[PDB]
Amino acid sequence: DNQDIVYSNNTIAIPMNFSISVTTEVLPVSMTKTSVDCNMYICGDSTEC
Amino acid sequence: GFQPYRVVVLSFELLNAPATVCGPKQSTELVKNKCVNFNFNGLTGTGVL
Ligand SMILES: *[C@@H]1O[C@H](CO)[C@@H](O)[C@H](O)[C@H]1NC(C)=O
Repeated sequence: DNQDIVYSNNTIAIPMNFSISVTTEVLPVSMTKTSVDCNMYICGDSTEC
Repeated sequence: GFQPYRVVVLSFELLNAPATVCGPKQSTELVKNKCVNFNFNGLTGTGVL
């Protein structure tokens, strides 16, 4: 959204009140650990392979 | 190379339909809840029934 602000060389804006805000920020940390068996995937119940 | 020959051509399908023609294999009383190497009309493999 536009704001069309103007420049004044002898005027300053100063706040007259304040507020306290609480914000949320979520970050991932870890992931699932997985073990893989080489046989029972490529093979299984098969001694020939 | 000019004497008559008798030719017989046999066509069959394997392991994808109910079967009615098998070879001379003697059957075995089945057991359950144990992993054994089975044979069901030519379908081998080891597993729990
Ligand atoms: C600042 O904001 C609070 C909360 O709305 C209000 O009660 C208070 O009067 C304000 N103070 C001034 C100086 O405007």
